Amino acid sequence: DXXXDGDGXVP
Amino acid sequence: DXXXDGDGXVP
Ligand SMILES: [Ca+2]
Ligand SMILES: [Ca+2]
Ligand SMILES: [Ca+2]
Ligand SMILES: [Cl-]
Ligand SMILES: [Cl-]
Ligand SMILES: [Cl-]
Repeated sequence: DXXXDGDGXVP
Repeated sequence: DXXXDGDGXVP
């Protein structure tokens, strides 16, 4: 995952 | 997104 927001959301 | 499977999941 990317974004530091977990799966999906921000890449 | 990527993967044709919805937000997140498969890239
Ligand atoms: Ca994310
Ligand atoms: Ca997405
Ligand atoms: Ca996906
Ligand atoms: Cl992500
Ligand atoms: Cl993502
Ligand atoms: Cl996709």
